[PDB]
Amino acid sequence: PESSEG
Amino acid sequence: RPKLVTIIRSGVKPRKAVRVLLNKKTAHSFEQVLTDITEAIKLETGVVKKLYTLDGKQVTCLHDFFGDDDVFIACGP
Amino acid sequence: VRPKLVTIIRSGVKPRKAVRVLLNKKTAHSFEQVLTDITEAIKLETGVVKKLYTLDGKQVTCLHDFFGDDDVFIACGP
Repeated sequence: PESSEG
Repeated sequence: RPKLVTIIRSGVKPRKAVRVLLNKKTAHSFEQVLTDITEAIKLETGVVKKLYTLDGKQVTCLHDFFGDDDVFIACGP
Repeated sequence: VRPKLVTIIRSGVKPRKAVRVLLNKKTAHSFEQVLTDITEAIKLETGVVKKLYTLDGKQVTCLHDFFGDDDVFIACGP
């Protein structure tokens, strides 16, 4: 599961 | 005497109180009150200050924006 | 040239709902205006408040319930 933010 | 009401938006995260200042005399109908809360919620939605690509680069100008990416992340204050 | 359909994800905000904004490379005459357009689109996706509930789950349906003892309420959209 890709995950990233901000 | 005005009443300061805390509204909690159902199912919305993060958990941020929305406060509305309402007067039993000035509030003419229940529908008016619902409208004032709706307006209060839209106002506390922060203005968008920064944009980022998914990979983490800030988008700071029109030319960055009209590149190949079409998904971005918004940040407020 | 052709208009661009952008998908905006609000940082930290749940549920995860895409906000779509249509911007034109030859209309958007300013980056700050793009941000304002995105801001407006986010505000527009705010569901209008249709119901209110006390913390204990009773529906608040009239001005009398609203100005009683509780000053904290839960707002539900559609």
